[PDB]
Amino acid sequence: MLKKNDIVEVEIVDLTHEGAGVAKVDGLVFFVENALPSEKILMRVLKVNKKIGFGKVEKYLVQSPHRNQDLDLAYLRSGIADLGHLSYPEQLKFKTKQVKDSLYKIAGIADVEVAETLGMEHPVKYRNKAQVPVRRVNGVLETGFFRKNSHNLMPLEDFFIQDPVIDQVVVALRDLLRRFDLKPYDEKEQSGLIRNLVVRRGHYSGQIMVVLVTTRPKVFRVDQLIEQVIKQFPEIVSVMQNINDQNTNAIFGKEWRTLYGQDYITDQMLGNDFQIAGPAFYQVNTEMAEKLYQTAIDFAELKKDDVIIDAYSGIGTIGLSVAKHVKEVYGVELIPEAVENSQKNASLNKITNAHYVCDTAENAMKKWLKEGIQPTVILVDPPRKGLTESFIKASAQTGADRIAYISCNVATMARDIKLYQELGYELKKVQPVDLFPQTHHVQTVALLSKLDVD
RNA sequence: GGCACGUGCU
Ligand SMILES: Nc1ncnc2c1ncn2[C@@H]1O[C@H](CSCC[C@H](N)C(=O)O)[C@@H](O)[C@H]1O
Ligand SMILES: [Zn+2]
Repeated sequence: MLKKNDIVEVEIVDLTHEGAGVAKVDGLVFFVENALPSEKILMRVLKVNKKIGFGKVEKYLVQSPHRNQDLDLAYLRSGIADLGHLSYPEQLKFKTKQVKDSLYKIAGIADVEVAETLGMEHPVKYRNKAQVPVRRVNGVLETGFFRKNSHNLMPLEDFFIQDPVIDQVVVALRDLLRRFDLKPYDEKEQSGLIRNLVVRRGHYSGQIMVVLVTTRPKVFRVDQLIEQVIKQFPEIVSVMQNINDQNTNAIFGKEWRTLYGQDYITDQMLGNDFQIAGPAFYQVNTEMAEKLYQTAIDFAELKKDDVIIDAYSGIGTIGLSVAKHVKEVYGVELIPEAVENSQKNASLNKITNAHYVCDTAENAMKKWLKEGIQPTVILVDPPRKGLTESFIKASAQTGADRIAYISCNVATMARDIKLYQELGYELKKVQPVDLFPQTHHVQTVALLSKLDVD
């Protein structure tokens, strides 16, 4: 048949959503990491199931003219920048094409124009949050990253796609942790203290939250450590602790503590102040997220009498940025620390017509329906699993004219759009936005409406 | 190998 270590010549014909590398050998589809369309390779077979996968490039016979040859990127490719080996112009085209192909294949839609993916002018150094594991390598505490489905620390200081100030803070903390003899975590032994660093920095404000993810609550001399990090980075307004005593892949455990300062940072979006807790969600590309939100707000054509639902509201960024131009805003968020942020953020921006609830989107929608709230627009911003059929049905029963769907996954978006079409909402506009350059993640704004005029 | 309600997308 074909055996688990064979070398065979193959032509790469397509890219998967995740940035492999599609070939056909014998009868089977193979996924090859770091292989682009139009390339001819010798492929080393890693794994043979029926009727899929998986190979590795042994040799390039012909390379793609769109391949980025940067060796520094090539080390990041599996961990940080999934698509860094493809040129930026082709990353955008690839993301546009995926949206088109999803709407066609899954929802039957071919009659609607999908705009060209809106790209970032300087598609680098954009992330406002870093999550970095801390491990012992050759008896020395090292920071870096993990590759896909691996737990072997790849040392790294320059993360390519994050705020260089965050890189500096991580390195400074790495060196400080060494100077205070704090032991790093070891997954094999379950020994040590420091598991992870999470560092968030406001894109406009520059304010920094450091999170130390530890196995135990007591961190010897941590207050003296903090005094010194604050001295080199006065922008740090918050140092949090998160305790994770389990042996799991999850970064955070249940318990949070405040070690210094506040339990939030403040950053600006669309000219408003937002407080952001450690466990709350905040878009990591603040620049492009503004364009994403502005796109959705423009799609919605909000007027002074509109009633908006901001579902999957987070810290209230979308809803609060429109509440002064609108009659009422109703929002729902699952994470309590984010809902508490959104309530404070309303007060903070002198907003009196926002109503945030801590629930599941689906049974908040059900409550608002039973309470007789009459929304005219529904803004949704779900995670990758999309909306539940229960939410879609319920949102539609309100009779809201416009729905503005912000997606981070085209497969689930297209599924949900299909059901909205069945319920009388026509897909009107689609604008992909590149929130995560150099990665496989695609972000889309869709406008669905039941008005023939839009 | 992953993902979405024993096949559907990747
Ligand atoms: N079933 C659910 N109901 C309500 N919120 C949910 C949820 N599942 C996930 N969430 C939350 O929904 C958000 C998805 S990301 C969007 C957040 C926000 N609109 C912003 O862009 O800033 C996160 O805040 C996540 O914690
Ligand atoms: Zn994805």
